[PDB]
Amino acid sequence: GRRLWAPGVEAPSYLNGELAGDYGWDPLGLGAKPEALKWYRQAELVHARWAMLAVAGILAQEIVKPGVFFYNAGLPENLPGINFGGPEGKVNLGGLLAWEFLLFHWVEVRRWQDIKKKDSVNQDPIFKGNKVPNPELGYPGGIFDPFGFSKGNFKEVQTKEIKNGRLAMVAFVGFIIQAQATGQGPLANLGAHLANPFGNNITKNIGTCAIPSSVDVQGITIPLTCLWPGH
Amino acid sequence: RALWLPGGDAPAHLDGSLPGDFGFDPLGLGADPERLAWFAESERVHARWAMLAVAGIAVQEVVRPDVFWYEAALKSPMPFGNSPAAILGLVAFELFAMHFVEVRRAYDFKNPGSQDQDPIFSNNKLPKHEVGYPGGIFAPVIPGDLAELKLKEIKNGRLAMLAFAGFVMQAQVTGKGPLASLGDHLSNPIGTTIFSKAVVIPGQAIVPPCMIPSSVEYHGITIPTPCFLSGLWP
Amino acid sequence: MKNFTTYLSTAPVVALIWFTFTAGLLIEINRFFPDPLVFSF
Amino acid sequence: DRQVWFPGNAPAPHLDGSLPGDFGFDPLSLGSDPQLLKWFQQAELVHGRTAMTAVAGILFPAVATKAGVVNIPQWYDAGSVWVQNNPNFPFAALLFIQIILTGWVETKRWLDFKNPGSQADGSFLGVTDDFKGVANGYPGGKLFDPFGLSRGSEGQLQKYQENEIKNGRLAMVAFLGFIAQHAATGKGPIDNLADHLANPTAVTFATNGVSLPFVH
Ligand code: CHL
Ligand SMILES: CC(/C=C/C=C(C)/C=C/[C@@]12O[C@]1(C)C[C@@H](O)CC2(C)C)=C\C=C\C=C(C)\C=C\C=C(C)\C=C\[C@@]12O[C@]1(C)C[C@@H](O)CC2(C)C
Repeated sequence: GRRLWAPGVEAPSYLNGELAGDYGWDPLGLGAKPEALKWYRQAELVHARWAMLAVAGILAQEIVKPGVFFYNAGLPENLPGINFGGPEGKVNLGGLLAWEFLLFHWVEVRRWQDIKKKDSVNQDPIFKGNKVPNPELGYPGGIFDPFGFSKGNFKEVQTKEIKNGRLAMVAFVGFIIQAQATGQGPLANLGAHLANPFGNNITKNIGTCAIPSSVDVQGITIPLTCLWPGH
Repeated sequence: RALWLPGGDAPAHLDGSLPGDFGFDPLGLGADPERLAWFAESERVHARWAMLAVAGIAVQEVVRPDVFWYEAALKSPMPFGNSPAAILGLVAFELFAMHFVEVRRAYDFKNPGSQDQDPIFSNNKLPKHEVGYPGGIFAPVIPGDLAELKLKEIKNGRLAMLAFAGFVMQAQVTGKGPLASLGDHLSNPIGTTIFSKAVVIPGQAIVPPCMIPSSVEYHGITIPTPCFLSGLWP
Repeated sequence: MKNFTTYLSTAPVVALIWFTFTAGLLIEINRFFPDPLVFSF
Repeated sequence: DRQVWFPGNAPAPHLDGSLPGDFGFDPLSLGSDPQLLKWFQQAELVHGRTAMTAVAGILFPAVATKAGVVNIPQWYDAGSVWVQNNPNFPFAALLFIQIILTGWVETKRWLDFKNPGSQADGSFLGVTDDFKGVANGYPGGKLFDPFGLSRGSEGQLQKYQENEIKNGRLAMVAFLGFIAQHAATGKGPIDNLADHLANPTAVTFATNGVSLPFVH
């Protein structure tokens, strides 16, 4: 790109502005080969959008249910009270995993076949009239862009997407490390910092791993660890 | 052509001449052409046997809900003979009949058109056909064209092969018949799948026990009934 | 490897290997069958 | 050229990349002689295939034993358990049967190495084409390759050859690890893996007792 990640540095010869959010940042040179660069661009796009949805979900769940730790949201009793069927309607998490596994296997194999060969799985397999335009890799469109917001400046809104996604990824890492260090949600952490800035910051919580070593979820024991050896 | 993975590439040894050719050969098992013909015959006979078996299991579970199809040999009728050793005569009769008919089919495969004549009545003769599709007296009526019916046959046969594998594995993990397992899945969809009662994580593994006994006493023979690779179950 | 095997084929190396084998065979025979004085079993 | 075992170092000049798994690794130059190289290639293939079969037959029964389904004894005790549970089958008779059967098949393999295609003359029960041999250490044919995975395409054969040699080397290293872990812990390999998975910060080679003989 033109504006680079640091003053005085030079961009690599393979990074000069095809992609959005190009700051010429590849210190390890992982995108030196174009096939690897395409694969890592797909990975960055899906990581950015998943972190985007995750930050939105973590922030919204603390508004609606502030009393539920998002780190403990996988616990069966932290689930919303809904009927899953059977004698009692309780969750089982096996069928819950099975639903997501089947649906995501289908959709991610579709995306993978798109990544391997461009414009190879654009057509709907059942109703062959339906079609996806797919102007660029990672940007399918069609029913994925119903409001047609990409008809204008595609590069500008792509830059907005990738920059917000990078911010969301950094924010999700912050969410996880803060939840592991404090045992509280992100907005609770923000309120604690706003209450006592010099008495409650990273220097008072980084040595502690507030997450328990293991948890028991309906008959099985999932081992747990922090991202650093806290106690 | 229709590919098992749309957008992919079919291997060069699967042109599309065979019925049900969707380009599925990731291991390259059919890359040898004579091996491809032998495996086509094997797929046809496996498909037909699995079709008959799945239909029989479903019917004899509907007709007799009190008889487990896995255990159906222990409670099978004995219309021939007054001795418990009459099973060996039925085994001998079946072995003779299947040896005859399978030698006829095999020598049709190796020598096409050689086994087209009735060995008893020389006037009766099967018309000229393709290998693996006899026709003639075997197909008195053909409701439609041959190619689409062959595609339907191979699709239903593959579905029946998968269904028989499912019948076997569900019999091991539940000790009960197919439609009873279907009803139990319909009663509690979230807590009856294989993902429900089987979980393996790096910490521990939960493996469901198999309800079929390890052996049975059939007139003093002690027939072993091992659960199929139950140590490798999730 | 050819030159190394040619060195192992020289007379002192072959003598060392052969006499090690023969001496070891005699030692292990006298270990498994201690004190053989006569051909009697 | 190709990828090598030590990047920046030239491959061994007697290794030109034709053989499967050629990473130019011969620091002692043991494969300089081409005939000795063919002999060592057969040695590596036989060792790797034996190691692959052995590691599977150690691991899958031990995985099944860890799940509690069966009580198959550990690999270091299975000979004793078999002898104690089979009094009517003496050890010497079993060894004699194994020696004559392995001697038959290995003498056939040896005589094929000495003169390739020589076992294809129909002397063994009329077997002619299946004993001809495709390459050195790769017999093939309808008997040894009944699915025809080597007769389909050349690139498929080279890919499967690379798979075979790399999994064989991995299995040989794994069997060495089996020996070293049994000598250090006194337990099976799946038992060692389960102990490591239970608490990996304290279940290490540094805590078994024999890899570090000092107290520490
Ligand atoms: C993918 C997104 C995702 C993320 C970031 C999390 C994050 C978390 N979950 Mg959650 N979950 C996620 C998806 C899901 N969870 C759950 C259900 C649960 C439960 C029941 C629990 C959690 C817990 C946790 C927390 C502790 C994780 C841990 O340390 O275990 C250690 C991690 C491992 C031992 C490995 C876990 C994944 C690993 C990265 C490999 C990925 C698995 C692959 C499929 C492996 C492939 C297997 C092959 C060989 C067949 C953490 C906040 C626990 C918690 O702390 O709550 C108090 C908890 O008890 N989650 C379901 C089921 C609907 C999910 C669906 O995708
Ligand atoms: C590790 C190994 C080989 C290692 C050698 C190496 C690295 C050589 C490297 C080099 O040469 C090169 C390439 C080039 C040179 O310039 C330099 C060096 C560096 C010298 C072989 C192991 C190979 C290991 C093998 C063959 C394994 C087979 C074992 C069997 C059959 C076990 C059977 C059983 O275990 C069961 C199955 C069940 C049990 O109950 C009973 C029993 C009977 C015990």
